[PDB]
Amino acid sequence: LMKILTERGYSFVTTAEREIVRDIKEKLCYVALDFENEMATAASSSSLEKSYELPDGQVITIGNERFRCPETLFQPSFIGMESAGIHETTYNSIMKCDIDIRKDLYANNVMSGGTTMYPGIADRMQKEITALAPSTMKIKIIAPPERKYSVWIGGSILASLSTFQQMWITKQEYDEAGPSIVHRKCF
Amino acid sequence: ASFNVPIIMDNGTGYSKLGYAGNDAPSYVFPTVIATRSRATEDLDFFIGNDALKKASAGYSLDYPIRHGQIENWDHMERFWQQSLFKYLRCEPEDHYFLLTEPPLNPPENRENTAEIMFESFNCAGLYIAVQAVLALAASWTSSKVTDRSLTGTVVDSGDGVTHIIPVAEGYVIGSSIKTMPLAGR
Ligand SMILES: Nc1ncnc2c1ncn2[C@@H]1O[C@H](COP(=O)(O)OP(=O)(O)O)[C@@H](O)[C@H]1O
Ligand SMILES: [Mg+2]
Repeated sequence: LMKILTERGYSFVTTAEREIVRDIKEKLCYVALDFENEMATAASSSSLEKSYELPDGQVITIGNERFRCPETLFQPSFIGMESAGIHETTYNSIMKCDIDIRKDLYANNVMSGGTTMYPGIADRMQKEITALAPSTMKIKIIAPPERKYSVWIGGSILASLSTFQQMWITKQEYDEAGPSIVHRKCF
Repeated sequence: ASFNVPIIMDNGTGYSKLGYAGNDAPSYVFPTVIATRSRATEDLDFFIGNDALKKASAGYSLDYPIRHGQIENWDHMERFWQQSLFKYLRCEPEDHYFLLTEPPLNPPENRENTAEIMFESFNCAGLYIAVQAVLALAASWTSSKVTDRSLTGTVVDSGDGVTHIIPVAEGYVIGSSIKTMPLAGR
């Protein structure tokens, strides 16, 4: 996003400007359901762009930059990476599994992380996975409204379980075992 | 008739000292720790003592059955005893007498479990339980020929897990004066 704001004219360089542009992406970005048609209709720039108030006071006006910078997730070649997008790596990971559990994995896609809070990412991901996968079974994507803190919610749920107290790494055990006890026990 | 030599067990918090009666030194003085996993079944892939110590990063996780002198986990203790008896001590349980020792102030439940394990899992001819101290008073006197036994004193037994200050007067141990500090070499 910092790189593509330069072509618009506005220059952000230092770390403070990096935080500023992160704040910009926080609330002025989304994932388009379709990419080519959205870029085509961005030519008639009517309902796409909308201004943002920079901390200084001058106003920013970003058009196709709103949905171009989150598109890099599905097209990693934008930043120069020979890697498949998230929509394709999910299908690849599913195909890496056994032939029986794939049907259950298709209908249970748990979105997580703070990056996945883009308004309109679940729909695009579901469409892409449906296109990739065979057309018979249904593809269901799960986007809880609180998925921003999903990892912490799961950690708190796991911590208050009776079986869990036996899975800790007690201080005495670490003292007698060295730092490799975490590899011994945790995973 | 002529019985076999009694066997002197010892299960300390840090070190276990096996041996025989009449010997001038314990046959084995090795740490009270057992290695355990988590085509031999997982029932038998366990090592104890120095073998367990050397085989620490090869795929085993060490664990100390005894802490503060009282045994918490029982699988480790019973496996430790069977490994000792049938691997290092090399004795048949049914034709020997054992002299187990364990620190005072232990729950009666621990003694009951020890007795039932010894007389069911192994079922030796006989089992005797003595207090870690006492033996200390017995070994105090060096030139113990016929008479020169002190038989009256105080034994300050400080070890790895717990220390005990036990007074003895004319052989009998005065219970009301027994006090124990829960700090030791560990
Ligand atoms: N030379 C020493 N000086 C001080 N402490 C020692 C020395 N040797 C061993 N220790 C510690 O004192 C403990 C007492 O030894 P021992 O009586 O065999 O143990 P336990 O109390 O478990 O039966 C040892 O386990 C060790 O931690
Ligand atoms: Mg001791």
